[PDB]
Amino acid sequence: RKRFFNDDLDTSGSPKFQNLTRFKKICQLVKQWVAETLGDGGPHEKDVKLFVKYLIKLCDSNRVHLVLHLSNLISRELNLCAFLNQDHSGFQTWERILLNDIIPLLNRNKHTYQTVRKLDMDFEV
Amino acid sequence: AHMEQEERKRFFNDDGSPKFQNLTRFKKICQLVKQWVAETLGDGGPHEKDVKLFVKYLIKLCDSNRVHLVLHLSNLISRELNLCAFLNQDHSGFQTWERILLNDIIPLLNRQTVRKLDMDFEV
Amino acid sequence: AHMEQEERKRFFNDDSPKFQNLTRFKKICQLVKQWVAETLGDGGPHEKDVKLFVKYLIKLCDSNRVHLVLHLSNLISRELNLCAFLNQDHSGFQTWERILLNDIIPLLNTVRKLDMDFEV
Amino acid sequence: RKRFFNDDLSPKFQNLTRFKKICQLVKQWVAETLGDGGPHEKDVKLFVKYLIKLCDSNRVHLVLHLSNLISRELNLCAFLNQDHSGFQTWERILLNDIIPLLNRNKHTYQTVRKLDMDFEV
Repeated sequence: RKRFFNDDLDTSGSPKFQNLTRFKKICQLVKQWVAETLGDGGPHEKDVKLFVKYLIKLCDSNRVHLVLHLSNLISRELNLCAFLNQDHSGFQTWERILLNDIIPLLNRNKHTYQTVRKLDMDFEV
Repeated sequence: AHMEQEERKRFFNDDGSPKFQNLTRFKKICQLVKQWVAETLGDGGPHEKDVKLFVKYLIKLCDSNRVHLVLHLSNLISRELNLCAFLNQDHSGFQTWERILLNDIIPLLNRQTVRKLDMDFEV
Repeated sequence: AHMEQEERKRFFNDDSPKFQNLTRFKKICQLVKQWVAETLGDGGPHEKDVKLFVKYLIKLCDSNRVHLVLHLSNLISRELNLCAFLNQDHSGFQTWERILLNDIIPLLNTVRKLDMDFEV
Repeated sequence: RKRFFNDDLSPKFQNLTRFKKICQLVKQWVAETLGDGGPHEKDVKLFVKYLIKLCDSNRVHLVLHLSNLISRELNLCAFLNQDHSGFQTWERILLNDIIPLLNRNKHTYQTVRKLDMDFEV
């Protein structure tokens, strides 16, 4: 399985992905990745890991809404099952990755701190 | 503390793909949610009874293995808020809708799939 | 979209700085504390009541009484610890929390200092 | 001027973990330095670094409590001696070094969305 992304472009304003800063260009690249790997049965494990690292930078820079948009972008592209070939069940494989590697990052960071106040108090007593 | 009468704007009525407001076509559900957000930002936010109805519908989508539809509606609401940010408008309604998005809607996304079963028929 | 009539609980009346005909800050603090504690169980306070309270906090700011806003801020914050500790009222917590973090705390960013200068 | 804190060591402060002990230490610090004209600037810097750890661990409400604790202790001007105007000096520190940390981190992201869009066009 070939690599679609270059690991050396990202360090390991909005964070860069694969040397791109414009969000529409990032989205366009992600669209290509999904579309070209469905026919191989899904993406390379390392490209997923590299993309997750970018998504986590988004989460930690108060840009969860950009993770949300990219997630739905990938999700909607998987509606193309009647148009694109898939070997090794690429559509199922991408949907697993979406549900297991990507979507769970939407709740990595909380935006309410009731559990934090509780944890500190439980540790205080 | 005392009781007061007031008139308030409501977008929804108190009374397989679950329906929302007696709508079956998801594109019609989407256009209805879009105008709900766009028209209530200027009010300072939506009516809590309308949010509760909408959240109940999202939970049904989750329970029906349609998380991808919740994801789409989540992003639909989010991009309506980008109109506020860009034009530097409606800060009160933005903040209320933002809290709904981040605390009431998005947590459902992490609370087999319906497409997967169709995907397995590979032709 | 349509108009509906309802009954809603209001904690304040629409008619140094006074709040709700109160001059003693201890009685103002007592009142705010009751307001948070009672409305937490409702899912949050009435936006008209928040507006009245915020304009009062503005008057404190505009009169160099930032330290009173800071005190009321923490008072509200510690009411929310009761929710956290007893894991209750999650809706009213989140609404009050947003008010604290977005409507109140931003106001914070020497009426005593003038009196401090008289050292005896 | 003497150092009240030890540079060599929820986030911990000065090897303390329970929040009431941290509050107790801060209360002592304020109270014992008022008579010196205010704290040592390096102790302020070390305390600021602890407050920033609180802010970045979603504990601004603990920054809020400590801020109000220091603020309220400055009401003690009729009871404690001060040289170099220690009460004024602490109040400046409160208003300039401590309280502005309460708004270091935003909890609404309208400006983030605007920034990204303005960068996009």
